[PDB]
Amino acid sequence: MVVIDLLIVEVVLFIAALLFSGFFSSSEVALISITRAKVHALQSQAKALDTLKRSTDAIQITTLIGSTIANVAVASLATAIGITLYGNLGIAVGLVVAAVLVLVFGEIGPKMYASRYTEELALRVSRPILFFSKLLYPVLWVTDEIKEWIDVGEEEGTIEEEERDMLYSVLRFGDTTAREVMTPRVDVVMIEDTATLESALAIFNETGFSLIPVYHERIDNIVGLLNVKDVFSAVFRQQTSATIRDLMYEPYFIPESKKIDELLKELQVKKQHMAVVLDEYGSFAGIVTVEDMLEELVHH
Amino acid sequence: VVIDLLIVEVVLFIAALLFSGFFSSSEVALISITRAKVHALQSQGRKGAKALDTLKRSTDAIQITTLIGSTIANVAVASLATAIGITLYGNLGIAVGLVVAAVLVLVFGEIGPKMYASRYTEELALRVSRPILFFSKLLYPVLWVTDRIEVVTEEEIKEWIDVGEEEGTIEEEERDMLYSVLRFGDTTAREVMTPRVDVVMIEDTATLESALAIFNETGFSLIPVYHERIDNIVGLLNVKDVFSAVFRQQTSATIRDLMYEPYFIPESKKIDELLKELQVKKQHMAVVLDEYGSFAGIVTVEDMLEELVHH
Repeated sequence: MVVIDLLIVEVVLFIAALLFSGFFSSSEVALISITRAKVHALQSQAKALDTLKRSTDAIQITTLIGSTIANVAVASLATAIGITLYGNLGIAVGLVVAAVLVLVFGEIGPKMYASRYTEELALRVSRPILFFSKLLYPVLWVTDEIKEWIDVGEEEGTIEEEERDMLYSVLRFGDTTAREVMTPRVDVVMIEDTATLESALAIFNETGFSLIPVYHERIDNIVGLLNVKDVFSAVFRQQTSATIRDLMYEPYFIPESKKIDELLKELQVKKQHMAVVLDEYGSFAGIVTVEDMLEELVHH
Repeated sequence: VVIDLLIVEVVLFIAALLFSGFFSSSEVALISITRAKVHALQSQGRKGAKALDTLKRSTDAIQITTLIGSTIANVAVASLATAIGITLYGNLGIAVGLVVAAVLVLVFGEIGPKMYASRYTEELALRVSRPILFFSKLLYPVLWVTDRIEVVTEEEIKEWIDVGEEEGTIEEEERDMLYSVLRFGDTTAREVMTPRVDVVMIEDTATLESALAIFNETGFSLIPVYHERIDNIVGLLNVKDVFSAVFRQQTSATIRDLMYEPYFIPESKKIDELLKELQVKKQHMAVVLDEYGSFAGIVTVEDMLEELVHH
């Protein structure tokens, strides 16, 4: 080695470390700032961005470690370059200059400019941040009664006794879970992802339903939902190669602990109306229709 | 000497790592404390708090003051870890100083101190309120520089439902309950709050004998309390407690002694959340503030259920 050689190796490592911090700091801003619905439309038109968005906090962990390690090195290198140039006072010089640059070009700067060009930057840093996350994945693994309250309201003038019954259901609506209102697996209708469109139409008429699940060689592995309008329109327009895998649309899975009040709001946002349910092990449990949720309100 | 300067850097290293914990832990706790909770602290005779409000008015300043601090502090941790490191392990010490500083700053300077903020967001805020406020005053030039540098369609529900009615996934009979339940969740407190102007309150300095006059004149059972201005709500006063007092007061307790801290909420609190949150607290009224921390109205459980029942 040599003094000049090492210093030039350090300055390029110092220059590269600063540029790496900007990529990590600006990536969080662009990653999180993206609107959820806009991400789905782009995905339909990315796939890694949707993967990282599944765990919003995961993006924060990966980026945090990236920016922190990058900025530590900027100081580490500049203060080695600092002392080999100005002596013990070089740690002060290195601390001053490395501190100024990490803010200007390493954290403050890139965060602001990420909102201006948030579109292109978000997609460009989707894949690499997803690669770093897989590298930083092991560390991430380490991170990992009622009548009393109401009767009082009426006495305080808060509630009117006429509006008591309706209140009761609104409370039982939030407390109710998907496991209670759903339909059990044993009684659910199903069609495999490898079946002729003619057979689905039979199922659609024998049972009469419009959305029948699509399992994948196993009752536990649901891979899509099949609308009857998609099948009836497929056999009519003779498509020599028209399998269920094409017509099925990816479902929206939920846990058994999901409250039905949230489910109903979300389903009408995503233009869907049936939801698939999974258990703690990731198997298949049932299906909740908007009708199933409101059945308790219909029977009072 | 070599040994005495290595002793100066090892303590400054420990200190620099503590600052990054101060800036990092304070950043999490301060932003997460809801502005409705900050309003409660000021009227509570709480330590600091009055400073905690000054910072909450600017959401950028809190992010700049914590970023600038934790950055300079983390650069200092590394600058000192390589200074100590390079003297201990030659030119390989620049590498050890990068590893030790980067693994400690994350664990004990950024990630770890964030954990204490989540569990203790309130007390940490009042303990770090004033400090971050004089850091902002001296970081003023950069802050000015950074400031200079800086769909619920009615038809969608109808079509979406009728599409469901066609699928059989929804029923036509159950349309009303569905159209209403959607409006219930998407309704804010503002839309159901009795406006500030029409609210009847009692100043905390008033007499219990005067409170009774208000309870009878209006007929309400619970009337808010405003410490100095109508913009301010410091508590709610139940008539049942005022009557029991005047009957056997003896000590003549004032409003501040008999009132109770309200449930402050923002104008945006979806009533769907407000109902479950209020009935869990066994409380049925909720004061409603605004972004600037003023007073804007109140919400009772009937208000949230009125439009739904009458519809």
